Amino acid sequence: MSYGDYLGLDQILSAQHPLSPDHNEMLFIVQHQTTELWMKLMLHELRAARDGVKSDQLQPAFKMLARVSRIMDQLVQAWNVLATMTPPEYSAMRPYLGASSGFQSYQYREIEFILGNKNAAMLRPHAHRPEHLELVETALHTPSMYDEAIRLMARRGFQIDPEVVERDWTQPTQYNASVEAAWLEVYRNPSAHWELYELGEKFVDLEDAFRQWRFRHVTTVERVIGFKRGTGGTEGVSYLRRMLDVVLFPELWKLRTDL
Amino acid sequence: DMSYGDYLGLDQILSAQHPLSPDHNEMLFIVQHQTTELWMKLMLHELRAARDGVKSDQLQPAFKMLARVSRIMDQLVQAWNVLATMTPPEYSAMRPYLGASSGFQSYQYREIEFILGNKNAAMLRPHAHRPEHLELVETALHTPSMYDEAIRLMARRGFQIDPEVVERDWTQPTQYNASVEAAWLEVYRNPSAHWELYELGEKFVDLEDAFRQWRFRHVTTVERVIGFGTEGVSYLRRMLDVVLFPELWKLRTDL
Amino acid sequence: RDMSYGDYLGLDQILSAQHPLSPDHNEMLFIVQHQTTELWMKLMLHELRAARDGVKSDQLQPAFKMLARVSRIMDQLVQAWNVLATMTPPEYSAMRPYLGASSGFQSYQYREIEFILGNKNAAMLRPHAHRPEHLELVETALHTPSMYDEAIRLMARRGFQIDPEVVERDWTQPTQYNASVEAAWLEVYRNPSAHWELYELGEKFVDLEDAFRQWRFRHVTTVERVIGFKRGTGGTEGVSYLRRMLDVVLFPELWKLRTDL
Amino acid sequence: WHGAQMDFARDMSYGDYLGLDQILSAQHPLSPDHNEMLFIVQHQTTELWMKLMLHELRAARDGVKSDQLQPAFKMLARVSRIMDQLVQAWNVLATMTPPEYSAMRPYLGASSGFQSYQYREIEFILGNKNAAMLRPHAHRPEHLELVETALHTPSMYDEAIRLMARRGFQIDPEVVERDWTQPTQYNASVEAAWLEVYRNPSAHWELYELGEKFVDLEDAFRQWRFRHVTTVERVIGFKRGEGVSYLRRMLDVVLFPELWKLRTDL
Ligand code: HEM
Ligand code: HEM
Ligand code: HEM
Ligand code: HEM
Repeated sequence: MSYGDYLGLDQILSAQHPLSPDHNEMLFIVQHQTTELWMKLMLHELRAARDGVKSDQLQPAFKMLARVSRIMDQLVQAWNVLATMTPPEYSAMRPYLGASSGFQSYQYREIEFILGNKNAAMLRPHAHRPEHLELVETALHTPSMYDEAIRLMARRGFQIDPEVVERDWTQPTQYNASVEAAWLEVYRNPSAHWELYELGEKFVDLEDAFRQWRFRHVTTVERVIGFKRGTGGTEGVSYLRRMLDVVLFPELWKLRTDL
Repeated sequence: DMSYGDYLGLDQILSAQHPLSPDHNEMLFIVQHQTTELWMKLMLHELRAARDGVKSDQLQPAFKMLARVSRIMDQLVQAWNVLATMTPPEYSAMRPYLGASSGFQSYQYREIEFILGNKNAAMLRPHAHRPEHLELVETALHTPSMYDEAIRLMARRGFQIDPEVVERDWTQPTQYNASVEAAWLEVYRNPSAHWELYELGEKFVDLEDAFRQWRFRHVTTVERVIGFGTEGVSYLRRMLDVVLFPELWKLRTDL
Repeated sequence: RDMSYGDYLGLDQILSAQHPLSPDHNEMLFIVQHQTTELWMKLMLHELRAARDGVKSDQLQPAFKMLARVSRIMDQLVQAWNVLATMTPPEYSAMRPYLGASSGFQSYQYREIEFILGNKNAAMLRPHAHRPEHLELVETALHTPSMYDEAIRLMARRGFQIDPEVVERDWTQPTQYNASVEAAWLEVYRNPSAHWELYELGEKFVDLEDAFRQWRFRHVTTVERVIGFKRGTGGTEGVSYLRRMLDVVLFPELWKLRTDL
Repeated sequence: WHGAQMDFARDMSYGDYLGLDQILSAQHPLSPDHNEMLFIVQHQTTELWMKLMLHELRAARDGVKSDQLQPAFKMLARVSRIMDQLVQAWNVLATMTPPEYSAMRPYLGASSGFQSYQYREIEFILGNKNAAMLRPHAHRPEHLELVETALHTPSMYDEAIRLMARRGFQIDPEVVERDWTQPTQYNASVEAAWLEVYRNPSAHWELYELGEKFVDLEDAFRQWRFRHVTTVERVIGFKRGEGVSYLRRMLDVVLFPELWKLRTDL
């Protein structure tokens, strides 16, 4: 094998096709593609970590999660590159781009799903692509990594309501008081439940990082296209601002008030 | 209409990952290289336009592109943190399946080396079996580097530059030249009279520095995975002594 | 000069300024995290004041270099939160009883920073009334045209028709949107080659605001992960107060112009 | 303004609590140059972080020696975050150009970083013991005390070797107990033990994670050493002839040698 052959560089390096004649489009493309590639790896690591939670093998899953942390670090910092795109540069390419939409990233949606941000409406963008629909549908129906953590807590003897241990996995993650009581006992007695303590903090980290990514995205988008006002709640910067209110692991955050 | 994945070629880029081993960690090894190569693509794109801005004496937009190149280098130097999470056993399990493919074979990396003036004709060899890469690398070899172009722009601004450095065999390593340093010194000693050149000088130093860091992270991560003169970590260690823009660094002591 | 390392850097003071009040191991982090940030803020003020003087005596190229320095500083300040993020709620709970009413609300350097960036607020002088020396720095800072005010004035000196009422005004009032100022910026961004320094300058400002939003957002996220929606030692609503200050725009016309482009 | 306490005539404020009169009045430029503030602040912030780093390393080492590894891992995680700040910091000082430095140089005198006792305590805790490095601190008996206690105390790595021995690994006794003033050097029995650990990570997860935390620590420290020489070289250049050549030599420091060797023998 050559380097290029083993790495698939014939494909990786022939997928940059600028629609406009503008110098700054290569940036626009490469920034998305690098992100998509890292997401592929994040998905691979998260799914393995979830399998470790499932099988009570937390130590290797912690390692996987740490790797996800360092991947997320790349992704948040990446915005530093796109931030060198200016409004005039983007408006030069704009007319050539068409309706495309990060909304159509099926990898990003599977990440949200794996993190418990379930939404069956988010299947629609993928309906024309039965292979993508399948991936996102199956993830919608699979218990989230947080669902698995709650299940693990109950398999460690914490009295969690059965309706959050087994439920319709296609529904959004909603605060449950028995789950906060369990995390409270963990954080009040860390040396008695060190692994759950550590687990809790790795979830908070993952949420923290993802929040940062959400914020850096909407900030960068705004600095390139603005806050297009009065254009719907469904898309644009208005939508991306609402995405800042997403809570992934609710009782891990609430517990801080109640400690 | 054109979809997100149609525009971004996700069909290609997202099915180009082909692990040879059963090891869970091979995906990392692959995606690390791929994301880096992608970024190198954009870096090339940006450096070539910056070089054109130097040769046309339009430095303002060139500076903006170089600033962008720096942000990409920041990404590339930090990436190493992700690979750092591969432990030797992990890479040990993949290794039997890799075959003696090497980073020597990255033509994009070699073009970056060349545009930066680190010219070396022996380096075309790994690319002989692929006419498209061989062309790109050969052309780059014969093309004056961004440094060469900066030197020539100092000549056109009226600095006395040795004729033999304005026009030269361009397949030749970049080499210390005393008149070039004297021009750079005049620039640094009087920054307000030569602001653009002062700023450009510093962009070069930044770039070389950021490249040194990448050099160092690479060899250190390689060592922490497979452990410690022809080829190997020893080769990577010698790479640390590469000097790209000799007289900008020399000028520090003579200032 | 045969004065030593420590003597030159004042390490006797720097390195005996740590005074943990609780028995908790994690309090040194709480202290050093603030201290390092405050030190970097001093440097930042130092650079922003100079960069502002550059703007106002029309020496933009040095001021650009200085703002690039502020930007490298902001980058440290924003990544710094990764350190504090290693603090857990029980760790913080253990030192909280010993802390009293001290809170970053009473940072005077932070206020100077907001002021120089045009987020003027007279109410913000009171937490400093007990130290007449800080009072005076902050009060003078309130009264001084911001770096953004100086950019607007610069634009007027370059021939852009800016309303006199924003070329000269009561400087203690916070920044408010002005249509003539957006028109000025729009012309610059539509004709970048014809106005490159202004174009570069506008982007410096946006970078600055961007970095500052990041810092504010990392702050409030870190605070929530440590104390949730508990009220702040400073007496404020805590996280909800901090989320509100995320809402403030420093340089309105530079953001608004992106939609009108 | 939002229920915030305004009045601090009686109460302990932020500045009281943090000793900010101490911190914020310790900057005394000697040249009239704009850029000296940077030179000073850069060092001071690194010294501050270095203090916290000692605080956490000492506590981490305590957990190593009481076989309480979990808390130690968390401390070591924090030290890694601190080290990231310290490696990235060089981005700021990189903005200083030779002419800016040259202007303040005449005013500095013989202030060596050799004279940072905190930095020497970190080298020492990490096993880079060198008695000749107490010299710079002889004029300051409390600094000298700190540094020489450190020289005499077993390094964090020594304590890990020691813990492996308490955990049943055959370690040469002449490495479990040792002249702690002596530089750390390669012991085959120690590599043997790490090799057992890495070939069987699931049997020895805690040591496996510990080993990698040492390697992380050393790697980040290497990065700091590289960014240091590089930033120094771009400000004052490389005199061939202490010096930039001293700093180049430092790149050859190895702290945890059998953890690096074991990659080749795995
Ligand atoms: C200047 C460049 C960019 C612009 C103008 C932009 C704009 C937008 C907008 C307006 C949305 C809201 C949905 C919509 O209205 O279609 C969105 C969503 C999204 N974008 Fe970006 N974006 C940019 C860069 C990127 C990059 C580099 C990525 C990397 C993959 C990305 C990934 C996503 C994802 C994954 C979503 C869905 C988020 C959610 O549903 O919460 N975008 N983008
Ligand atoms: C643990 C994983 C890695 C190992 C073990 C490794 C090993 C090596 C070694 C030993 C060399 C020296 C030449 C040779 O003998 O083949 C080399 C060169 C090179 N590697 Fe890596 N490497 C790794 C990761 C990476 C990554 C992620 C990249 C990113 C693209 C990369 C890019 C390169 C390049 C561009 C060269 C040529 C450098 C030059 O000529 O100065 N390597 N690699
Ligand atoms: C995990 C530790 C921290 C906690 C729990 C925390 C909490 C808070 C809270 C609740 C406030 C609101 C005012 C109040 O009610 O007191 C505040 C304000 C503030 N804090 Fe923090 N903080 C932390 C770390 C830091 C650090 C490291 C800095 C660096 C200097 C900092 C700087 C500030 C500033 C400047 C304000 C006033 C901001 C404004 O009024 O817009 N904080 N902090
Ligand atoms: C442009 C600024 C700097 C210059 C020119 C510089 C130069 C040097 C040089 C030449 C040495 C070798 C010993 C000697 O000959 O005195 C040294 C050592 C040292 N410096 Fe730097 N330095 C700079 C910035 C810094 C900063 C910001 C720090 C942060 C604290 C630092 C920390 C140290 C330490 C701890 C040593 C001893 C290293 C060892 O023994 O391995 N230096 N410095």
